[PDB]
Amino acid sequence: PAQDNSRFVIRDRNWHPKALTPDYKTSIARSPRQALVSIPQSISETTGPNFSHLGFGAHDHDLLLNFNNGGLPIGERIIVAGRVVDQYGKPVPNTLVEMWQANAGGRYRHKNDRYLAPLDPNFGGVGRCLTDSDGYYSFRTIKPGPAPWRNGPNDWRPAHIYFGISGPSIATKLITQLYFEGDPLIPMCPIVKSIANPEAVQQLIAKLDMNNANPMDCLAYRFDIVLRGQRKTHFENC
Amino acid sequence: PAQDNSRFVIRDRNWHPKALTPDYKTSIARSPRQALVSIPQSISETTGPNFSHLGFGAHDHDLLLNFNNGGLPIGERIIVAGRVVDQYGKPVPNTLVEMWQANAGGRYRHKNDRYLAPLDPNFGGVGRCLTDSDGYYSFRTIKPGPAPWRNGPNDWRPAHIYFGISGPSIATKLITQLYFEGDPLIPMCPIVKSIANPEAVQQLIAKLDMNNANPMDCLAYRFDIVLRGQRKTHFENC
Amino acid sequence: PAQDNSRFVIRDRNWHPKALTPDYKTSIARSPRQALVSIPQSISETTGPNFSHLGFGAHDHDLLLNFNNGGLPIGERIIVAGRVVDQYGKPVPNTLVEMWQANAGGRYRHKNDRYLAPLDPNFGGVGRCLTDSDGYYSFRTIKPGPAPWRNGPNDWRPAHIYFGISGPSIATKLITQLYFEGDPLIPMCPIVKSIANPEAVQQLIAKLDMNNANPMDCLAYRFDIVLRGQRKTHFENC
Amino acid sequence: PIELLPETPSQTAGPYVHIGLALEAAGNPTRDQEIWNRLAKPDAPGEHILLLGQVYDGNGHLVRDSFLEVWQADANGEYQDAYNLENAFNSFGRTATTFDAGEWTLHTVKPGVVNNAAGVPMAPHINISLFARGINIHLHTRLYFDDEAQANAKCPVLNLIEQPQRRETLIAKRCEVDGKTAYRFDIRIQGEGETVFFDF
Amino acid sequence: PIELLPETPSQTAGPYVHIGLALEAAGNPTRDQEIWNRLAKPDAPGEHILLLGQVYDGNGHLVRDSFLEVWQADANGEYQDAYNLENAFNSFGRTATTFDAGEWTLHTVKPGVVNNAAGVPMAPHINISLFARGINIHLHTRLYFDDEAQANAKCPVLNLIEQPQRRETLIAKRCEVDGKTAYRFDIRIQGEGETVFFDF
Amino acid sequence: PIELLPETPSQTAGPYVHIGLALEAAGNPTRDQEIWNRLAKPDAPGEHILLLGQVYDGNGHLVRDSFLEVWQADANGEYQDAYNLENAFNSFGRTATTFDAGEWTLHTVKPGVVNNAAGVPMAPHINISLFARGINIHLHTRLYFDDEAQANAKCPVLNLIEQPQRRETLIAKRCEVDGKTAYRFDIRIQGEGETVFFDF
Amino acid sequence: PIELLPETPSQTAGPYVHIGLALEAAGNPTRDQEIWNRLAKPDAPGEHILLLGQVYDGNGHLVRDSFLEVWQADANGEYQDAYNLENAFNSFGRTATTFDAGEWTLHTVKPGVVNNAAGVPMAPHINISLFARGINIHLHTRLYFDDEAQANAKCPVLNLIEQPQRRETLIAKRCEVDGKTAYRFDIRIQGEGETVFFDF
Ligand SMILES: [Fe+3]
Ligand SMILES: [Fe+3]
Ligand SMILES: [Fe+3]
Ligand SMILES: [Fe+3]
Repeated sequence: PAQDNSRFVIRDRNWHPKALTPDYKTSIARSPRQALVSIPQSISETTGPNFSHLGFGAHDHDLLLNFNNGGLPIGERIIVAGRVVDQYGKPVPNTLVEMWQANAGGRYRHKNDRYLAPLDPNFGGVGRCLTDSDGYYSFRTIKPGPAPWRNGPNDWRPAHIYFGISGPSIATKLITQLYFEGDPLIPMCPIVKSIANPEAVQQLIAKLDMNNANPMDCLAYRFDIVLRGQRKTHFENC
Repeated sequence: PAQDNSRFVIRDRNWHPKALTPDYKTSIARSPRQALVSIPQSISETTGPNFSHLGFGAHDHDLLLNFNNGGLPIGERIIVAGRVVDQYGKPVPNTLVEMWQANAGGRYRHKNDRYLAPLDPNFGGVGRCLTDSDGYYSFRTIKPGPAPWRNGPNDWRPAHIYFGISGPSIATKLITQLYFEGDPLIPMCPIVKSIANPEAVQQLIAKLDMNNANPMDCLAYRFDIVLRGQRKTHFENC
Repeated sequence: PAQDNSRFVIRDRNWHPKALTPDYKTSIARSPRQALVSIPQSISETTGPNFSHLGFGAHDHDLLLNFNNGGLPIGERIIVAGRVVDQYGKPVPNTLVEMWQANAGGRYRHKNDRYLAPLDPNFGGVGRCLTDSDGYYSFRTIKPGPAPWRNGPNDWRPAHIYFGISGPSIATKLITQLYFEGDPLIPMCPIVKSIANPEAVQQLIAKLDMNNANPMDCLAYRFDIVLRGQRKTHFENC
Repeated sequence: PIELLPETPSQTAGPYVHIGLALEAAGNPTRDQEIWNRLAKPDAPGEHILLLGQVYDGNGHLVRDSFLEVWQADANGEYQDAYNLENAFNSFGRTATTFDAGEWTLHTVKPGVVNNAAGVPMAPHINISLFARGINIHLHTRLYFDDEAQANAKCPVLNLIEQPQRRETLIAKRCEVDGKTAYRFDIRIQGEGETVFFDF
Repeated sequence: PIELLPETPSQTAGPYVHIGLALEAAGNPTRDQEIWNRLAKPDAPGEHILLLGQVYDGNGHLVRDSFLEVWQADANGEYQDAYNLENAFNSFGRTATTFDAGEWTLHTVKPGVVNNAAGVPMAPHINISLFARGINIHLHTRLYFDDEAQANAKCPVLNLIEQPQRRETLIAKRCEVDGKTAYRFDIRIQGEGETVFFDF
Repeated sequence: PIELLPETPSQTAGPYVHIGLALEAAGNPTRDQEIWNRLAKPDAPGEHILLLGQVYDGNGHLVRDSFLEVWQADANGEYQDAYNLENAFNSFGRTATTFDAGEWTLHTVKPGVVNNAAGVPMAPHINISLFARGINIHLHTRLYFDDEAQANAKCPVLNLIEQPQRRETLIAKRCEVDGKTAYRFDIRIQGEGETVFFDF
Repeated sequence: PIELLPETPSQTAGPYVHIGLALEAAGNPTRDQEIWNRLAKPDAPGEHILLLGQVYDGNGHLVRDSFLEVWQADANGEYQDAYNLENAFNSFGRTATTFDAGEWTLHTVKPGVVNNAAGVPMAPHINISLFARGINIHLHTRLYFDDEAQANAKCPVLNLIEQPQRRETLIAKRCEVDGKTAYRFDIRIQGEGETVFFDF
């Protein structure tokens, strides 16, 4: 079974977005008004699932082929790749990275999305993989289009891909969103701006990565992820 | 008896910390949600107790001797001295200055503090004095240690000494906290950061004062206090 | 037995303090007036003791427990940790790190220290350990207080911990002093100022390391040590 | 504009305020002379009364670590500022909430009427400053008396509170403790029935 | 001070979280292996229980797009990190509230007692992380059991919640659903009866 | 040019060096295992000798708080680096000056000849590093033996000292202490008869 | 840290110091009242003594342009600060070495014992400040008496001089000059027998 042998650097909750960020309107009623209660790390918090033996399908990481209904999806072919490390710079190998997104037109394949831009019959918008033994992941996909949404009267998400990362424990688990280098919608978005520190926002912007592109085929973006630093216990109960 | 013969400069409640500063978690439920009601100064507000006839013990200002149980307290011997003036620069003589603090290890001599760092059998942590005829006060003590506290999961107060100052009226009375020059915990503290203006924070930082040290004996820190400006009434009721 | 198989980068004796630094008064009569004589590295200089087979007691690195006379020492509980590397950035594993210091009040447990600040019956002030296989060391202790000394008429050492590090050879062995981030005594000290280059002084200042703290328990400081660069011999005797 | 020296900024009195200002309550030995909660010696002029109350946070929970300072006129409407433990009456006092029950008490006399700066009588009142963990700058309020309805209705300070319903938060309720005349003055820092707090 | 690489900042999981993380709940086609809400197969040792709940916003309205992740000990108080769909028990699972099914469910066993880092027993609990549109960083809570009153009263984690009335928000209510043992654990994100959320 | 990481700068070992490195001398209890001044067990190979000396400042006064580290070949010209209190011989040791008489002692064997890097034999020597209050970076020297005149005259290290008169400062004087073979090696830090100190 | 106004920096008194401060010694006309070398008139209580000395540079050569100021207790161990030429005793005086008269003289009484700030008796002493061309800031010393060996050995100031052989530099030598009690106190600014100088 799992053991309590490590501690995770405490989160900076002014680096993360705060709960109440009223320009993102849905946060107003979905933010706790009482303070979080701090608790010490125990085996409950410092362990978590390892997904080494989850069974992945051949195309689970390849959104150009994993919703194949007779053709390729329309839109900008891209690789999205990066490394997962902790705050001490240590790679996080064999960790679960899940992602989801809209199609090239900003339309999601979910019944609740009634945006008039059409669905793509060959695009589903869901991927997963494990990081390799050196902490690297890679997906192939279509660059998603900006998505309008009912926040302010003319609000549009920048092009974005949702990411979920498990890491070594439930204390490291994170959901975040990737944005794309240069997107002029980034500075305007109330969800991006839930993050108060502009340097933190920059950490979510994937960079064009020509080095990793396939010529005459697909471009590439690089998105590195940093999870909470993990250290050994020291001088406890003594 | 007391008479109404002066007015006090209105407080800048953006220089002081605001009531609701949620990173200091206990402030969330202990902050009024309604606006303060402004009222004009009357004899009720412009008078207050004077403590010239309070009987002080010989060691009331000397924390190295006022909890003597067979030896001296362990820790950094320091004088803490300064001047109390009002905002016009006028000294505030014969005014009550009270102070209290943890010991060298950040442990308070209070039934509700169960921090594992030991109490010091020769340290109590309370002092009082009156300013002299020129506005100066002096205490001798041990430099307190940082104190961990149950706010965020790894929060530590900088070394600090609580101060209470009476001044000429109940309108001038103040409680504050003194911090020490250079302490790297100061920028991190959510109680310090309840003060929004960085220049106001600087006003709480005592400076090392070698000029006031006793060689081979004790160091010294200087902490000056500014109370609300006092002026005569003018052109009232006419 | 030991063999001569490496060379060590020559010391910069303008980065180190010079011998004659007269503001540190005791240096005046204890500094050679003749030039040092340079000699080439031989087996005598490029070898030295390794301490992997020295027997360490359980608490040798833990000054909170290694002088236990019925309780814990009074003062600021801290971890002091860091890495020993050489000038090429290579970790120095299995190397001897020794440290010693005054107590929380700047009093040394030495027959020749008659400073009036009391000894702490549960504090000795000596630690030792070996770096681990990755070059890291760790001690637990009390933050020492400033110590007055008979140099100028009002001289006070900043809070400091003495360090001795063996390294791979007698050519690498070093004694130094660790100081603490922000201490306003550092710029004033004639021993600190024996080092002429301000950037060299900065290399002796340990940084507050919240990431390594034990919440509700102890703070932490990080102090990294750089020993002379070690390289293989090349093109000698030919 | 003219900018004076800035005032030293306030900070919370913290959960250990009693070490410095309420020594017995901290669990600690007292000094010969302490500033505390008995403003009136038995033969001070006027009507001897007990004041007591509890302090509530925005969740309706007791604030068990409150510290309160009070300032009031004597029975003759005089502010006695020359603080002295030998005085028949001191206009100043201190109290704190018990950690178990969260209740503070003060032993005093009913204050006489004093005029505001325009010469208009104020209803009998006791000026209160509230300090605690979580309170970054102390809260000023006033305790008035429910058996002074006529005076209360004319008080130029109470009448600066725009809403009658909020004026009610400052009116202490006459009761009896151990058979003796008392007034209860509960403070609600936040939310339903929030006590009026003043700036001046 | 020592400053490490900053953690990647959180963002909301958004209204379409189920397409990535709850495919069946999204009404979309599933892959061969999915991480879902059945932690225990019938053969798992321990007491088989159904957990269920609804999630409410600050206006008391149902949150119909929630995504929950859970982490719990097996019936012997051991965390099982080797996730495999072949296992009779997994310590980890996922569930969701949707427009069609506003009440999430989990099929599991009651967790055994686990000690904290100081060796003090914690009451049986399930660790929960809550994600949704409007939630910028996930909310951590614990589900405890109303039939473990003695253990709950002594839990070193519950006892870090200063107010007893807030501890009650973490206690699931035992019921029976189609003859099977169940517990309801509703979460109130904001306002009256607000569920305790943790930082660690 | 290529600039590596700078070395950590030296500081004086201070007057209380013995707290950390010479525990008995500080007046303090020792640990089970200490690195000290008896390099050779009685049955170590070679000629057993006592080394002793006093250390003088530039005014000719004793340095009573010296601390010395030594490194020498065994009798067979081998450097024994695997430090162990159970070893018949350790190539490393430590000593300190007595505060009263200012005299240090070392119990060892006469070291065998070792070659320099060019293969030229060096005369028998013990490498010394001197630390004290007032010494900002330790002083390196060598102790050679007055009954090795022929070897000394050919030593490639001694011959790097330009002046014969200065070479004499490194030659320890054979004597007898308690009837046993000894060599005295006094160090003069500064001025008349100043001991040669090395850089390498 | 707190930084006060800096002190005005010292400069050498220069070769012509006597024209400002030792007019008779400069061979220049004097004013009606001069501060000079007769601290005691014949009528002063205590033991009347002649003090004399020469001042040497680091090459052992006479300093023939020195200016000295002295400050001492009266025979009862009291410092007399009310300087007046009418007094039988003044605690302050001045003397000089010149080209014509290379040996300064003082006419005074032996000072009584004065306690230090901790109440410990200091041996009888005269405080001296030495100024000259080549001296950028004046040198402070003390003249003690060779016939006070017992007191000298216990003086808390002499005992701050770490080396006993340096204490001897502050001890004046009793002699007889024309049948009168005298003491010689030579000062060596630099090198062999260098006089102890103080900072305070
Ligand atoms: Fe505090
Ligand atoms: Fe979206
Ligand atoms: Fe020291
Ligand atoms: Fe001139």
